[PDB]
Amino acid sequence: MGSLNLDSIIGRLLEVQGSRPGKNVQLTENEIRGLCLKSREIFLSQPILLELEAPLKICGDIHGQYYDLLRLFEYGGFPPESNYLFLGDYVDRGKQSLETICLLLAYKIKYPENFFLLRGNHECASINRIYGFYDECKRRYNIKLWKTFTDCFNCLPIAAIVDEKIFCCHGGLSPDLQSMEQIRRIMRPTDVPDQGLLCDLLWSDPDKDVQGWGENDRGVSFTFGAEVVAKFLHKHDLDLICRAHQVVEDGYEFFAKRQLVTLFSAPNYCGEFDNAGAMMSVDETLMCSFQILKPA
Amino acid sequence: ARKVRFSEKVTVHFLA
Ligand SMILES: [Mn+2]
Ligand SMILES: [Mn+2]
Repeated sequence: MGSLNLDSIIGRLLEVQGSRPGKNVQLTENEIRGLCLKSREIFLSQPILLELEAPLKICGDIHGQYYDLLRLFEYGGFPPESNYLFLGDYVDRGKQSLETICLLLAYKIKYPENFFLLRGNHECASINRIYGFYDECKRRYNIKLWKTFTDCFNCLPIAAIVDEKIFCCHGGLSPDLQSMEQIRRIMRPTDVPDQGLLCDLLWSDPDKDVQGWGENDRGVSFTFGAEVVAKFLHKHDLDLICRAHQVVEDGYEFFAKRQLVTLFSAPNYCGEFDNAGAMMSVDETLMCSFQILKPA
Repeated sequence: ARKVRFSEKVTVHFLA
């Protein structure tokens, strides 16, 4: 005992759609614990390297901007009308990390074969301790719930391949990534290490000025140039890298002659940027199109 | 033999 009243939880999460943005949904602690526990089971039963098929919609960082998450579903179609892949960074920086991750977990549980969540670098206790999620849990619930989230985040998948052609991850490529089997061998639960394959997948960035690999300004992981992308795509017979992790003005931005695209789905990020958010739709023929969300 | 292609039809969503 007991079951999880998923439909009531989702109904309450969706209730505030159209209300003055910022209006909270305060689930019970056990409801949220239920969401973490049941989704954690689902994450572990599915591969850490997801293998997905189009059509699906792909979204980048949300960062607790819950009403922008709802807008994405509004324009993209609420599950299960459309399949979704999110590229991580659900929490921190925004005002409503809790509503955000809870709706995502809820949909993961309700539609486990049509709804998918990758791990971002903010789905990591050492990071979201600092940038808001801990403070939000502590304020609205307790630190024990925050540790329950950590335990759940530690089981998220870290990459996805869509129809053997699009490689998806939060950050980018790794100098340790030589085979896809190296990703599949990563055991869960796990924290995000300070270095290595898992770290790079959640932390690395493309860089125009770097030929091969370079030092990353974040002080973690690496930057990789257009050449690194071309070699990677050719080696694994892929057409595109789809990642997130960086705020871009129009919500999406191409790199290396459209061989890589960055998606960022949190419009006016932190209230400091004037960026749009974007969502990429991939149809059954792997035609990719962008919906852009201008900030409210 | 499917290949990734990009639509030039971009949809923008505003709030009036
Ligand atoms: Mn982010
Ligand atoms: Mn990130």
